[PDB]
Amino acid sequence: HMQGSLMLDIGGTWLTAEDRQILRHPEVGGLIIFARNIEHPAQVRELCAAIRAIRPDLLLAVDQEGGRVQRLRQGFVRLPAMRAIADNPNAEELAEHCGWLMATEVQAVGLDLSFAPVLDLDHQDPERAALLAGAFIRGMHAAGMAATGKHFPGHGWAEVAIPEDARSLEEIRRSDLVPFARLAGQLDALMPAHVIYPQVDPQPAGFSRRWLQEILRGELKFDGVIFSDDLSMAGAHVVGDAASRIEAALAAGCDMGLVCNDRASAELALAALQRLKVTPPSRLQRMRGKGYANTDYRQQPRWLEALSALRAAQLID
Ligand SMILES: [Zn+2]
Repeated sequence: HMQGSLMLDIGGTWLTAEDRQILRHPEVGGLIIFARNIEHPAQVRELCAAIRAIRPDLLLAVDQEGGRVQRLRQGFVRLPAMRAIADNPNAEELAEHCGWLMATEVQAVGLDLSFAPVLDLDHQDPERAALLAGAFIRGMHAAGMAATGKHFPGHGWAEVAIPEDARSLEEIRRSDLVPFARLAGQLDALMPAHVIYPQVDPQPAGFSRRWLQEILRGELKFDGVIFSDDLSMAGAHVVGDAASRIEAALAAGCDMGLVCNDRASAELALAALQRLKVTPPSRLQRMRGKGYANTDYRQQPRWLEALSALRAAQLID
């Protein structure tokens, strides 16, 4: 009866028979790719095509995670870092161009969305930081891509258990919350922090009805997609299982559970969704990219004009 979906990953650069089978379950709604799955844009495009032949409705995401190493031969477009963009007189335009460039290439290789490091708002003048991230978001949207931020509500220092942050809500409100409050009406999706704020709630933000429903949906009026944090944590030696955690995440109001780097865990989370007979959240297809896969994107005028602006500003070449 209830609503939810799973986002998972694969181990390699091409699909296994096991991947093909698990992709057919309708409770699987997403796939994310990482460096280990990427050889070059051409192989990424062909991989996305193979997945869409199984499931045209999958949301396909690439995690950029602060640069993916060595896209040297026919690689992905190299974009300036946001700190370099900020120190220009036309930083807002340049951030727009960067978001449009990244989103245009990502969808040209058949993906729906990118998890971009500039939209990690708590691991980055903060009002100017919000302004430049908003401009990056306009570029992404102009290319037809939905924009994901993290980590709500914010915690960018250190902790091997799960971090706890002892600040009041009014102290969080006047600090880490401010980027989110400002981009909430512009972001299409958010990922929560793997942090407990005991002054506010005893559960991590990603399993807290109070963080997700009362502060985020209520106070911040956010109506986009809530991704869970990583419900597998493969290698961290946690106890509990991806199956109990995805139940906990959907209970709190997550739309889609992420189970990365642990196929065993993804299968347990999937069995959990099957028993629930979940159907996809009505929100979910907001993340579908309006762009399309193609190979001529680098010869288009808007692409060459975006690069010319970056170059005039001294940022590339
Ligand atoms: Zn963060």
